[PDB]
This record gives sequence, structure tokens and C-alpha cells, in this order.
Amino acid sequence: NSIQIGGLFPRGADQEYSAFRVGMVQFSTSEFRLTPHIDNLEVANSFAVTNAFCSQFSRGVYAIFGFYDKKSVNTITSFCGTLHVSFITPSFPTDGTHPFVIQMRPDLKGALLSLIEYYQWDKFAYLYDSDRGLSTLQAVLDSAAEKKWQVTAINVGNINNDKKDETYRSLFQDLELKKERRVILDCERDKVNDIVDQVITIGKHVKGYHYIIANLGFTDGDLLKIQFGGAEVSGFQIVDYDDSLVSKFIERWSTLEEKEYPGAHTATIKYTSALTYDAVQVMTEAFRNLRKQRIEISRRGNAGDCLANPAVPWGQGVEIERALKQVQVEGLSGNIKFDQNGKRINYTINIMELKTNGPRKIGYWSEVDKMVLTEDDTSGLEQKTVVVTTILESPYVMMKKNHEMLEGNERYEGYCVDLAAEIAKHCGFKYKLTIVGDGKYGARDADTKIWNGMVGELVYGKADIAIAPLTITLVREEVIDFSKPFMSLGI
Amino acid sequence: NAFCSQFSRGVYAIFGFYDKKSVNTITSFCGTLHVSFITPSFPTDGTHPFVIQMRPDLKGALLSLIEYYQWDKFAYLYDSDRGLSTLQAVLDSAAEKK
Amino acid sequence: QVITIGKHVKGYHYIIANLGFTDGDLLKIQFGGAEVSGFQIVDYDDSLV
Ligand SMILES: NS(=O)(=O)c1cc2c(cc1Cl)N[C@H]([C@H]1C[C@H]3C=C[C@@H]1C3)NS2(=O)=O
Repeated sequence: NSIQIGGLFPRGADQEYSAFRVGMVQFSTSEFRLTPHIDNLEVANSFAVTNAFCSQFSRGVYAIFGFYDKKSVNTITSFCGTLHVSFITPSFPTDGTHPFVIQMRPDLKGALLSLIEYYQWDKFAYLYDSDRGLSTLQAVLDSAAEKKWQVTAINVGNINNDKKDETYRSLFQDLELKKERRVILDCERDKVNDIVDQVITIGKHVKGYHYIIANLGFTDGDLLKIQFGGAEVSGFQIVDYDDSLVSKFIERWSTLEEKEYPGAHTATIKYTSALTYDAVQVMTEAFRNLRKQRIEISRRGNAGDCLANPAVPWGQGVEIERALKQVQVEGLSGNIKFDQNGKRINYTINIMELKTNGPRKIGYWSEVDKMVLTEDDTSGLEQKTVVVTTILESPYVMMKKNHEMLEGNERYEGYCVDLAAEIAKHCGFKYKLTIVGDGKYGARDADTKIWNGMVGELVYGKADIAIAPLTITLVREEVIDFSKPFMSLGI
Repeated sequence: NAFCSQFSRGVYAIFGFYDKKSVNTITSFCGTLHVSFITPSFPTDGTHPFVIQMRPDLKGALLSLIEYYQWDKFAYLYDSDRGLSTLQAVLDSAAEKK
Repeated sequence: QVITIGKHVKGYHYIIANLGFTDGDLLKIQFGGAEVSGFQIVDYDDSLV
């Protein structure tokens, strides 16, 4: 059953079309085959989108797969909601709940709100690009108003190429006026690779700055530039290279010839191509389940003008979309589920931070569950809160009256408490205030030399330091050491 | 449907309104078919040919009025259906005039 | 390698000990913030030059 479909592809989406050609024969042919008529045409001109859509409807196909631009989303929704033709896409998700659209890209916005709330920012800059749309820009301003944030949002996308070396210099020097430190980028990969190079030229990647990339292929762009900088760069991934089928596709993908499939003989892959691959899995699961339920899709006639007045559609496409919304397989993004509208739920997004060795994950974020860090505590050097022993003596070390409600190093008060804070301020270490157990100053035992008290805590390696009323004698210098004396007294 | 029907009718000059969702469809037909279109609707953003528009721009006057009232901190309630060009405009002057 | 590891901000200061100071690349650290001085024996302003 070679079933007629239609495909829309931009002039330059060569990696994506090659991944579609791979996924075409990656799994098929125990059954029905596909008849893809490919349209390597533009996406900006909605008249061209109209011509291609009426051409493929003149063909009379059952389903159309491809991309759309923000100047075409209204046209695609307006034709598909009329003519009941199910349309599937990997592009940016739509704003309104529209029928007959399945969209392969998950949400980013709740993830990005989770990331900002995890880092606990208050004031930042937001460089956005207009031509991807403004839904995230609308979403962050509401929570910025509620969560008392201070956003300086800046449009950057309409800047031409021929002034594109000094516009960024004026832009970041205006950011130097408020002395910005925290930048969220929201662009395509080309604008990211343009803006990272201009940052690394004007010298803004030292320790102190902090960058969040709002894309899905965090490692799909260049990261060898600002890897060794000093700035810290975080982003998101939906394609995790650790997994079994992922690494299988990596080995399958690397061994292909570049000449037959352009952009294929690399290690990594674009997330757009990954979703294009999973789209074939969904689309074949559809016609699989319709032969499971044995429902015939016989058109039984020709199609005609797309301008038919009034045009009348066929509701077996409604049943096609109904069976599309029930597809649940595993793919490169993980599990998939759909809503009542065609939007994706049941996804998982990995949080990816850049380190010196390279990228690494620190946690995941689900469709309902918030940010769960994976407890990756590779911090090998923790400055230990050192052991400070003392004893209760007025006014050297005294209890407070409200010690149960307070905690720890706040509970004690006196001369020695004030002194130890000065020592730790001058020396930069961490400390915890402890008490000697046996309640003594300490002397040695007869015939066994067992120093008890505050002496043996330092002799026997128990306590680390002792700021306390201790008297320099002759018999104490042999086992512990003393500084210069700080307060004189007598019997 | 209406535009294809009237160009099949052989219209010499097209006039009518548009919302935020059909603006690309009409400018994409008119740039190809070279038909003069006239409108009282909201003005566009990019310089498109064959579109005459009677509604004047606003953003310069509104920025001048904010500078005259001498403000620093305010709220801004918007609707999306007329477009978001003014919202994109006032944020840049917010970035400049702090 | 300096411009990769990020040592050309305002504060650092470099002296090139050569004769063709402009014969090498200077578009890299021109906009940095560091200050770079050197020597020339071939002056492009002159007539025969
Ligand atoms: N007047 S006092 O007892 O509180 C007192 C006693 C002393 C102080 C400082 C004070 Cl405020 N520092 C001295 C040190 C300073 C120098 C000279 C000896 C030691 C080094 N030791 S000390 O003689 O023990």
C-alpha cells in the first residue's frame, strides 16, 4: 500500500532532508509504503506555501509533513482547519489550540522558568530574536512582574550583516551602563555562533558573566570557543547521547558517506533532524494502527480545486488525526504522548552545564515534575568546618538563654566567641564550635601519660584547634604548640 | 478565497481591512501579483510594496508624550490582536532611558 | 592562546619586541581592553615608502 503523502522542505535544510531519507528506510516495509512528493521550496513566501499546498492537494495526498515559518503559521492553520487534512511539523509550537496539527517540538517555557528559579536571579538581560516569534518573550514578562524580576529585553534580530561588528559593541557597551552580568540568549544557531564570536572578541567571557542558551541543541553549536573562558554557560538538551538506541543511531550515522547524505558524516546531529527521524516513527505507527483496526482510507474519487466554493472535506481524516493522537512509541527524544490537540506531553529535558572537560548534565525536568538534580556531587574539595573545642566559662564562653530556638555557632557568646570570629575572618577557614566532653582543662595520667580534657583532644588528634582560656606551661609545649600569648594574668 | 475570486473578476484596485493574522497573506499575494492595495488597518513593520495605508504611525508621538510627562516607572497593558510593534518599540527606549 | 583563555581585558599590558609591529595580526586584540606597544623601522607615511 504505497500511500501518497506530501512533504515541504526549505532550500538549505539538507541535514533534515537527509535524516528523513535515512528514517524512510530505517524501519518500514512489512506492509504499506510511502509515496513522498518532496517540495524543496521556500517558507517565507506564504504565496509559495499556498502554491505548494494546493499542488499537493491537487495530488490529493492523505497527509503532509514539513516545516513552517512565523509568516506562514496562520496560513497553514487556516487551510488545515478548513480542509481537515492532518499536518505534522517539527517547528515552533503554535500559540492557540488549533485542530489538525501535530507538532513535534516540546515546550521550552516551563523549563526555562524552572532554570531561572533554580539559579535564583533577580535582574538580567534578555536578547531575543523576532523571527522565531515572541511567545517566550510574552511568557517571561508575566512571571517577571509576579516574581519581582528586573528584565531588560532587547530586540536584536533585524540587524543587517554590513554593520554587524559595531552594533554589538554599542549594544554591550549600553549593557555596561547598568553593568550587566546575566544574559539569556534566544536565537537560532547561526545567530548564536555570530554573537558568541563577537563576545569573545570584545572580551566578555571572563569569570563573572553568565549565559543561558535557550535552545534544544545546546551542544549542537560551537562550544570550544568559550569553554576555557571563565564564564559559565548553561542550556538544554532533548537528545541524550548516553542511551542505547541513541548511540546505535550515532554509530549508524557516523559510518554513512557524506557524499550520499550531506552533513551526515559527523558525530553529533541536530535536534531538528532528530525530531524529523521520530516523525517517521509516529507517521508509520499511524497507518500501522489503521490496518490493525482495518479501516479503509479509500479516497474513491479525485480531489480538485483548493478554492472549491464551498469546499467539503472528509472525516476519515478526523479519524486519522484521532488515531495520531493515541500514538505512544519511544524515540530519540524519549517517550512521546499527545494531548487532545496534537501538542506533545510526556517529555523529559536534560539540563546541561559547560565545564572545563566539556558539557555535562546535572539534572532533568519533566512535563509535570520540576527540576530534579541527579545529585552529581563531584566536589572533591570541601573546606571542612574545623573542630574548635572550648569550655563554658563566664565571660569567655557562655550559653545564650534562647539556645534551643537558635542553632550551633549562634548559640554561644562571650570573649572567645568574638575572638574566634576574628581569627576565622583573618584566615578564611570554616569552623564549628564544640565543647570538651569530660568538662576539664586536662592533665596527664599517672603511669600511662593519658592526657584527658582539652589537652587530649589536641594530642590524640580529636580536635583541630582550641581558642580557650588555656595556660602555657612547661609540660604542655612538648605535646602541643602555642602561639604568642594574648592576655596576661597571675595566681 | 475572496482575493482569488476578485482577481478572477479582474479588479483594478483592491481595498479592504486586515487583522494581524491575514497581513502576511495579503502582502504575499500583492508582492507577487502587483496589485495596489489600500487600507485603514494597522501599519506594517517591514517596507512592503503595493500597500498604501491611511492610519498614521503612533510610536514617536507616544514616546514624546512619555518624555513630556517625564516618567520613569509605569505599567503597560496591551492587546495582541492589533500587533506588538509598539511593545517592541517602547522596550528599546526603556533599555536606553533606564 | 591569550585571546582564548581571556587575558586581553582592561588591565593587562603587552610589549612586542620586534621591528614589524604591524606586520603581525592586530585585529584580534584591537578591541580588547589591554594595551599593546611595539616598534617600527618602516614608516608608511613617507614619500619613497
Ligand atoms: N592588657 S591584656 O592582658 O589584656 C594584653 C596582654 C597581651 C597582649 C595584649 C593585651 Cl590587650 N599581647 C601581647 C603580645 C604582643 C606582643 C608582645 C607580646 C605579645 C607580643 N601578649 S600579652 O602580653 O599577653
